[PDB]
Amino acid sequence: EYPTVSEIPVGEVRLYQIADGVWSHIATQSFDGAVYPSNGLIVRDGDELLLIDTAWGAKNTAALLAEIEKQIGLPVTRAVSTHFHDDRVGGVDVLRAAGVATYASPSTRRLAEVEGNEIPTHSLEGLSSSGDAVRFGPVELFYPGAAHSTDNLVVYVPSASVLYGGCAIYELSRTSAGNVADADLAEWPTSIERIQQHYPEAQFVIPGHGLPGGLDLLKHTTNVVKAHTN
Ligand SMILES: O=c1cc(CP(=O)(O)O)c2c(F)cc(F)cc2o1
Ligand SMILES: [Zn+2]
Ligand SMILES: [Zn+2]
Ligand SMILES: [Zn+2]
Repeated sequence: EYPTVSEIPVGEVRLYQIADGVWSHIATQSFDGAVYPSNGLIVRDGDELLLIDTAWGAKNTAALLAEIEKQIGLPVTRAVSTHFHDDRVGGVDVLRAAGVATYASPSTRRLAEVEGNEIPTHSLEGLSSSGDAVRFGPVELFYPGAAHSTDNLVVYVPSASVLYGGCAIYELSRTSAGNVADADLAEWPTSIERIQQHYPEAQFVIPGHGLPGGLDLLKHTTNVVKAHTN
């Protein structure tokens, strides 16, 4: 019942209710003749919504906003990008044009600027050191340390026991690392262990791409990263 690539054309977005007041958004993007799905998160905050990550591009992100307005009907007042790559910040300009306040760590903002990517407007404080956590509306933001990228953040929704790992956490069906050009392979398993230590009660774990599961997605990602290292 989780949407797959065969069921979403590039340009369209699906929403999937994970728990009360928590959704993932699913879009697709083409790259080198392959089509990949990509996840982000939506968290209700009273009568408004917190968005986690763009839908990987301007067109997808415009469709994401339209699908949120149609299905949920609450305003997206803030958005957090969890690292500087295009599947997390691609579409920030669309969000900003729609009146969404876009946020990222100062680390992410700097890496986005170096990359020539779109740059979230606001800077998130309190996330500079591995193990740092801050409350942000209905979620906790956690910097586990370098993994998929040096700046990657994860997001926890305490009310729903939902852990969003972003691209630092792989789905079970992904058995090879793939693209790790900006990764810290040496630190990635240590950063995953910080996530496991901080969120042992998580019931749902959402990877950056593909199917949700439980906490065994953390050990899975460590296994894949260590195999790639060797
Ligand atoms: O599932 C993915 C998703 C992405 C984006 P990211 O690496 O930031 O998650 C991706 C990519 F951009 C290039 C590639 F060659 C493979 C990829 O595989
Ligand atoms: Zn990335
Ligand atoms: Zn990704
Ligand atoms: Zn595995």
